[PDB]
Amino acid sequence: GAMGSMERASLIQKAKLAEQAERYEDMAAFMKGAVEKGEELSCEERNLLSVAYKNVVGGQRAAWRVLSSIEQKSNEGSEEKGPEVREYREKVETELQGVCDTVLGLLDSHLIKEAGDAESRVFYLKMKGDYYRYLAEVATGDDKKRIIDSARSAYQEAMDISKKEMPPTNPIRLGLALNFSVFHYEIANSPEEAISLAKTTFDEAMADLHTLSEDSYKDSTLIMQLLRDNLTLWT
Amino acid sequence: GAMGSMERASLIQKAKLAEQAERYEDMAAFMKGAVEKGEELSCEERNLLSVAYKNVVGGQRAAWRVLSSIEQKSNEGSEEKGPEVREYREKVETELQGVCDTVLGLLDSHLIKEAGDAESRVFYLKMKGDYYRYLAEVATGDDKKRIIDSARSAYQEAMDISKKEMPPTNPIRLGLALNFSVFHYEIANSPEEAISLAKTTFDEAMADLHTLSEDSYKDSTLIMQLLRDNLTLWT
Amino acid sequence: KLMFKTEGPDSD
Amino acid sequence: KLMFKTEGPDSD
Ligand SMILES: [Ca+2]
Ligand SMILES: [Ca+2]
Ligand SMILES: [Mg+2]
Ligand SMILES: [Mg+2]
Repeated sequence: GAMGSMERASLIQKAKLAEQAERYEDMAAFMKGAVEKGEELSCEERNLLSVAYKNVVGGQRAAWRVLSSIEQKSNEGSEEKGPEVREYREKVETELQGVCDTVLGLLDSHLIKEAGDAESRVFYLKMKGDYYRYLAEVATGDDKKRIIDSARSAYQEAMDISKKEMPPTNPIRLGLALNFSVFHYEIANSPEEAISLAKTTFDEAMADLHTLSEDSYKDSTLIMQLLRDNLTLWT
Repeated sequence: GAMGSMERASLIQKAKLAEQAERYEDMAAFMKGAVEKGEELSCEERNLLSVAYKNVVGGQRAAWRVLSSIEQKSNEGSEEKGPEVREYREKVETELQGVCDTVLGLLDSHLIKEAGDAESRVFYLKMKGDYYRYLAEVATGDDKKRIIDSARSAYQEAMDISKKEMPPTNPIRLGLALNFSVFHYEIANSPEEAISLAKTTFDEAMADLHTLSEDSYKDSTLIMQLLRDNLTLWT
Repeated sequence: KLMFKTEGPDSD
Repeated sequence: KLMFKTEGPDSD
């Protein structure tokens, strides 16, 4: 690993600098190096890992959607333009899959198995669901069903733990429910399940806000608003 | 070259797709491949080349400025934090210099020497000035003066040709004058020269607008407004 | 494509 | 840093 010679603390420090500089590929590489040191990650470090790869894959997903839309238009009275659109869509797709495989590999070797506290285990299982979901967005072949089921299974295990071990306002639990609801709506073709999950999550969080400090209230209501935003689009 | 096996026309087509997808590193790599085919570039192709590398180096410059600012703050009652800020600033700086060297290499081998029409020659010499200017922004050593003079010399040759061969409203001529004026202000420590150049350029363009179609008028006045924006900040 | 809200950086 | 206007993509 290219980061093998750098101190763990230096990798974390540089990840934070990379974030400030909006250098998300660098940030992700630094955080991958930090994970590969073999020690568990603190809450702050988990969030650096997630922010870094979310930004990287987000740029790839947006690019893939642009190219896929052009490719679909080319297959409608449309003039033949050769293999280039498909080729370039495939190039971006392969790079996106590579990033997802990298994240899933870090989770499997060995972040999840060492994560015993609910906050860390739920966080990593949610990430596993997310990156299988991004794989599912581009999957078209004989493994699409297994990719979808891998996302579902990771989200479901995260949900089971979060309901047992975390309050309904916990921001990790809320973000998991938000993402699993989008999985249901967009990936599993289950809009009713998506709506039910988002509504129940929102309502149970609402009922628990009274227990929170001002700062926790702000954290939780921010994510609740995202649930509401989706419900408004879906109903 | 990794693009050596791809058709010139396919590289151009993919550069345009990459632009639509906001994949500017890909766009630049495709356009580098197209240049390396050895044929001259059309006006549209020159603009693809410029847009691609401008976006790449622009992200690097913005990141470098963030890191340089943090580094300068660390050298003021500031707590020692080790070599990491300097190291990461140097990493970004080296990558930025590499992109500038790549562009300058394409210009020297062999875009400039084959460019005989004013529109192409001025375009490439302006680019040469720009990328030496970006090198100058980060230069601190014994070659800074020579880097600055290389930018100046390229801009000056472009100016001489543009004044002889192009009308004062020509958008290439206007963008050259705009950038050379910023060179004077920010790089050469010559704010009066910057102001004089911007004012004369603006006024001579104003006097020639009456010769233009509606569409050319729009093209020219857009760049004139940038000259005005700078003059407003400088005076 | 219309993207629904998911957690964290809206980076796409 | 305050960046002045230069030609083309304001990409920084
Ligand atoms: Ca160590
Ligand atoms: Ca050929
Ligand atoms: Mg608990
Ligand atoms: Mg002429």
